[PDB]
Amino acid sequence: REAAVSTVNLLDTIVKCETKIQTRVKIGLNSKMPSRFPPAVFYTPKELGGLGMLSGSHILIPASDKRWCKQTDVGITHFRAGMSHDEETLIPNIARY
Amino acid sequence: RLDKRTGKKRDEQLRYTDVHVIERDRGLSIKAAPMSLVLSSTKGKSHL
Amino acid sequence: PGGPRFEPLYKDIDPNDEDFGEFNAMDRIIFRNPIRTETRVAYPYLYNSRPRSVHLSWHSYPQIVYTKTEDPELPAFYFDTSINPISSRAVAPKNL
Amino acid sequence: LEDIPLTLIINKMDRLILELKIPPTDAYFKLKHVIEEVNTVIENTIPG
Amino acid sequence: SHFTESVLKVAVEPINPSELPKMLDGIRKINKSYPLITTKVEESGEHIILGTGELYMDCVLHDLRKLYADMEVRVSDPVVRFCETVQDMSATKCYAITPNKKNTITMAAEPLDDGIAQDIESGAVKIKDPPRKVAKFFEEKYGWDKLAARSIWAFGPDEMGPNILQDDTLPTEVDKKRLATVKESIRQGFAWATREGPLCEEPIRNTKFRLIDVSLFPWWWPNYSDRSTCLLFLFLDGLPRLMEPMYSVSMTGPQSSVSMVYNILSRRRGHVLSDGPIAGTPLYRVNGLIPVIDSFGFETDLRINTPGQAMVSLVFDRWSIVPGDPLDREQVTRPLQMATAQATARDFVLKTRRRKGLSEDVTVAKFLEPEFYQSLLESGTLGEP
Amino acid sequence: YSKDNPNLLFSMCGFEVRILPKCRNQNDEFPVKDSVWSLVDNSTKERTA
Amino acid sequence: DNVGLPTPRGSGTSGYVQRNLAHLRPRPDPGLLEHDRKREVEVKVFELRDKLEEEGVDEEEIESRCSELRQKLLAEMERNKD
Repeated sequence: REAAVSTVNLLDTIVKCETKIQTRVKIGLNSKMPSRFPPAVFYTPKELGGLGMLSGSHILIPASDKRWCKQTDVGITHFRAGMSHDEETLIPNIARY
Repeated sequence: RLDKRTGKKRDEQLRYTDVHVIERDRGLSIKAAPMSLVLSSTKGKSHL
Repeated sequence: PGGPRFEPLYKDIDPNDEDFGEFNAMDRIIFRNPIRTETRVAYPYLYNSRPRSVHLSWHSYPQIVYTKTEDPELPAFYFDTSINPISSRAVAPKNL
Repeated sequence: LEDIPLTLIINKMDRLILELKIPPTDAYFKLKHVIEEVNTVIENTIPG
Repeated sequence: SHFTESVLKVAVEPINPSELPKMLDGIRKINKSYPLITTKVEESGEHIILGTGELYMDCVLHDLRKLYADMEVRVSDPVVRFCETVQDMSATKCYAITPNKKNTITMAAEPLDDGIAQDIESGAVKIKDPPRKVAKFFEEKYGWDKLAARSIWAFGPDEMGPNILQDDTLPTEVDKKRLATVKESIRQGFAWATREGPLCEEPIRNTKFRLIDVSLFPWWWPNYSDRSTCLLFLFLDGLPRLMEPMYSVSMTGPQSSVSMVYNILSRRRGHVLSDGPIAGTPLYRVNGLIPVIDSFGFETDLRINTPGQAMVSLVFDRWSIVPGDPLDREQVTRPLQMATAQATARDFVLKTRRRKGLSEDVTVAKFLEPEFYQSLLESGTLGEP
Repeated sequence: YSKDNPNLLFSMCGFEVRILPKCRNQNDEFPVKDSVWSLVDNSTKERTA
Repeated sequence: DNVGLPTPRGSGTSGYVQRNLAHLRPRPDPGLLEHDRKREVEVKVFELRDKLEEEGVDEEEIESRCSELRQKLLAEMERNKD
């Protein structure tokens, strides 16, 4: 817990080990392209088909991965969460919970 | 031998009495520098 | 600032390994306005204890007082408005 | 102060033609200003 | 006779201790190749190199590492020389007592007026001159007392130093022959005391000393320590202050560079004496002052944080009193932190004092006779121990 | 811990602990985070460390 | 500001360093008077001696006059001490 959040070497180790786990997942797909694997691939819960990974790191979620389109009876509407907000939401830290 | 020089090196100042490697790299003189030369006056008399 | 980054040339010196030595004692230093890394680069032999493979750079050049003329029909030789004037009382031989 | 005889060499004259680009009368005034600055410092060292 | 002083101090040591000989040899070669450099071995054992500026010491350390010693030399943070002075008159006439308790020396300290110290340093007043000429100079320039002018014994720490030792006794109470025979060793102790100084044993400037009556001098004194001990305590009770060297800042450059000079000099305890245009050019000259200890990295910051290109020249100009009180005990500074406006002198004195290998306190009792120390404690002229 | 070493160091069951009392503190401002432990004296119920 | 991560190649960090802009910046002896009176008397004696030397007077008469002036100054100081 609170001893872990105050150790810099431990946080660096957590970041590197989480990177190694994701790198194993990427090597299982014969790619290492960062745009090919957005944070939604890893940190989406297992209920929605994601991996359900928990993060102890601090990972950005870009506004490019924040759009979705819907085909209604009047045509295609592109919805976007976070209308005109230059900040990005981050993946939650497990230590906060 | 200064006219056998190419590139940016032919645009360098000669800087004959700057011979320290500090003097060459910094581009300024750090030490006193003596020379003895034979120079001619207007009338034609050479002096040291 | 704005320059490239490389691998460390010498991966040896690290303050954590060095214990409480007398030369770099923490409160024998008379801290003032802090030394920046550009000052360490400009004078590498004064501000670094192991400045191996550093290169002394050109210190300064004479200041260029040339200004390109905006007006297309000014002469080649003219007193520009950005040039500070010389007064008769500016020259002023004080004793003669 | 050490009573060494002194001569003056005004250097970089081409700047007055090529860098400042000032007319020759103003170049005279610049030269006279530098000369009187040198003489002012000389007089301020030993007054009178 | 050089026309500037080496007021920038760098401590060096070998990185490999076994090569401590070789660096010393290289240090000797440094002292042969740079005329205005001074090398010293402290009581603490660290080696001290004194030069004029950043570029000078950069070239010197380049020559030490690469040319002469040919090794790796650990180099400390740059620091400055310090001097000391006194601010007001002597609170108490102070006396020195020998171990045989015969000779008693009574003395007072005074701050010299402005203009005398720079006249002694410039050679306008010569101690090798006849005393009539020196007395005439002091009478015609500063309006001293004629007996005081003829009673100026010596200059210190050397024959060109800005410290003055002077008689102010009376012949009715002190005989003169024993006064001269003790006065020889008095001049010697004056020289060594003003060479060392009490605060950080930094050589002390701009002080005057008056010999005082009731001081009795019986037969023979071969020692020197007691008079100088009392003389350091006379520095203590005359409200001493610390003094630091001062560069004169000279910039040529444009107007935005001028505004940046005001900004950076405001941030680095510096002042602008004058600003103006260089006639016939688009350039501007700014003249000012800066402390040497606050000018480290000043040229680089001023040349970088400017739209135009600014040239900087840093020439040693002045000795000036450090702001704050050196003997104020309650003023303390946090580690990792820069001292404040009034705790600057205290921080300088403490760190310069125990950089050189002393105790952390200015020892009043170590520089006093026990009876005189107890008497001054009872009279209230000294603080709480 | 002595006259002139005000920190108590140990390690136990995964945790590296430095105990500092609130008597010999040169730091007048306390950077107390969640990791820092206020050790309470029971006879006064007062945070002494 | 030379802190942290000599290279970001080993870690998956891309170590962009910031200033941590939420960090709180730092926030009279009577003997002195007697000596002055004696110095004034000695200055008067020296002025009298200089006046005698400028007039070309003899050394013995000048010394006697200086001794008389010193005695008179001491008597005047003793009388006007209060």
